[PDB]
Amino acid sequence: YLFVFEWDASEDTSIDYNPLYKERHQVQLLGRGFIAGIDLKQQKREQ
RNA sequence: ACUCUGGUUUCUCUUCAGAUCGCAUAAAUCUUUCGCACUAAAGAUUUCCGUGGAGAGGAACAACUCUGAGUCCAAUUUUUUGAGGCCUUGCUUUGGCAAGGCUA
Repeated sequence: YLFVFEWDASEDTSIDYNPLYKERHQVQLLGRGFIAGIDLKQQKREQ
């Protein structure tokens, strides 16, 4: 109301102190959908 | 149910495309804005990767699939009947016509 080949940590976004946005509560999709590439047994463990 | 067009594939040449021409994303020049410009935004122009529409030429085989075109009802409800004969009046184009009353 009022050369550097790496990327610096000051360029980061989503540094927001919100209880709703840090824990964004991702979906699991009826226990049937899977996130691609991440290991399926590990996804069945972390559900 | 009988016949006549139109093929597919590949190569090359010439035109049009601000259509997500490309369900992906490059490089150069100029101007402006600030930093002090690879770690930066906007505008304009240009170069390369290669594509869709149309037309023309070539040559390898299939010729009529497809796209077209030329080529069983008689019995209510319609097409298997209620059909034909008589009289009066206006005109008779003296053949009969129009209206009404009849018999079947």
